[PDB]
Amino acid sequence: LRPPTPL
Amino acid sequence: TRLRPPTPLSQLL
Amino acid sequence: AELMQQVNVLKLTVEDLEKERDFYFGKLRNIELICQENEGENDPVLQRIVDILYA
Amino acid sequence: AAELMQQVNVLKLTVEDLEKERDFYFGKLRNIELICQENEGENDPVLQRIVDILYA
Repeated sequence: LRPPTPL
Repeated sequence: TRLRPPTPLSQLL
Repeated sequence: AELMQQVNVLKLTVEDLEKERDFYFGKLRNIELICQENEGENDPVLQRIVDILYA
Repeated sequence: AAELMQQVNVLKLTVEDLEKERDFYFGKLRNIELICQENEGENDPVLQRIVDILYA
């Protein structure tokens, strides 16, 4: 799964 | 479809 | 003085977050379609997945 | 300019909201992935097809 890019 | 549709970008701004 | 930099920076962040959000949602929609095709199967694992989609 | 400041604050709210939505949909995907991993042994090919979508 492509992890959400951290803010 | 019973998925929660994403709120449109026209809205929230 | 006052800076317009913030607006343009935030706008980029908004478009990038929108992309990610639409990317994940699309997959969910794809999965919903696969489950709808296998409604007659009465598969307990699929049922669990279906509940997560609509939670 | 107050208009610009309002626009900034509005965008901030929007960023928070999109982030929430993004994590909300991703969370579902993650939980689905875990369920598929638990059932790797069983011959239920639809789960592999669900898995292929997750990694697409």
